[PDB]
Amino acid sequence: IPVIEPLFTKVTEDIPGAEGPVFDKNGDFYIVAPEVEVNGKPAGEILRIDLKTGKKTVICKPEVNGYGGIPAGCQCDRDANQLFVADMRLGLLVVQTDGTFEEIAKKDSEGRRMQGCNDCAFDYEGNLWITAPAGEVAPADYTRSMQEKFGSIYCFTTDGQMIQVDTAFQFPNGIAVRHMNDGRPYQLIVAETPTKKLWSYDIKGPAKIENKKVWGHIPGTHEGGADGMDFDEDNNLLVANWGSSHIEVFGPDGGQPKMRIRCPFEKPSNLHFKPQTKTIFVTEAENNAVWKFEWQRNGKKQYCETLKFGIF
Ligand SMILES: [Ca+2]
Ligand SMILES: [Ca+2]
Repeated sequence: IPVIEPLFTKVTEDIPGAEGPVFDKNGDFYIVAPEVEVNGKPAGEILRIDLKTGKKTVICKPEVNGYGGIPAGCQCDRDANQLFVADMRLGLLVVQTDGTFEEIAKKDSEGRRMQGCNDCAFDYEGNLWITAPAGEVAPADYTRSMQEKFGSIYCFTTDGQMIQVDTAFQFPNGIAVRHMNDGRPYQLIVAETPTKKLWSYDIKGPAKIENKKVWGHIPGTHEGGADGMDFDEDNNLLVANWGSSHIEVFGPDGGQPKMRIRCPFEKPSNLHFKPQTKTIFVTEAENNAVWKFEWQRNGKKQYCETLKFGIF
C-alpha cells in the first residue's frame, strides 16, 4: 500500500490521553485529556488550546456527584456554539465555552442505564451517532469492552431521545457518517478497535440503521487498531490506527486502505480537520501530544460548518 510521510508540526504537549480534537464555530480548538487523575481516580479535562502559542487552558473538569469524568471524544453543535462530549464515565455531556456543562442521560430511551461513551459523529440532519465501549456510567464500577463484547452504539436524536441502536461490540471507538452529495446521511462507519475491523450500516433515517457489514480491514496485529476517524471532502476515510504508527486512508468503497500516512509516533488516537483547510490535527498517546500535518485536500465539512437557514 502506498505510504506518505508528510511533515508533522508540533501543536501542544503533556495532555494525558490526548483525544477528541475539535474546532468550534469560531475556529477555536479544543482537546480532551481523559487520563488526568487525582488520587488515582478519574479527573479528566476539556481544554482550549491557543494555536499560536500552544498554551493550554482547562475549561471544564467534569464531575457528577463526585464521580470525575473521562472525556474522550467531541463534536461541535451547529445551532449553538457548544460541544457534545462522549465521556467514558459520564455518558454524553454538553459543554459550553464558559466551561459549564450538563450530563445528558443516566438512562436511554428504553430505561436501560446509559453506558460510558468514547466518540461521536453528527450527521447533517443533526442526529448524533455515539460509540459506547464502557459499561454503565457512574456511579457504576468502571468497565470497558476490550475483552468482552458489551460495547453499544447510540443515536441521540433531534427530538432528544437517546436510542440504543446496536450492541455487542468489542470496544466500538471512532465513528463517522457518510453523506450523499445532496447532504442526505446514508452510511454509518464504526471502528471496533481490537478486532481490526471497521463496520458499516445503511442509515435509513434518524436512529434507524440496517445492513451491518464488515466494511474495512485495519492493518497489523499490534495491540490497538482503529481509534478516531474523519472523512475528507472526497469521502476518503482517514482512521488513526493506534499502535501501528500510521493513519490509514480508505477510499469510498472501503476494504483495504488505499494509502497510509506514517506518523512520527506509534499511537495516533484521533484526528480533526481545521475548517476551510487541508490541515489535520492529530492527537497521540505515545507522547500525550497534538500535532498537525497537511493532507491532499480539505476535510468533509462537519455539521457545525453547515447552515440551518441556507438556500443551497
Ligand atoms: Ca477514541
Ligand atoms: Ca475528528
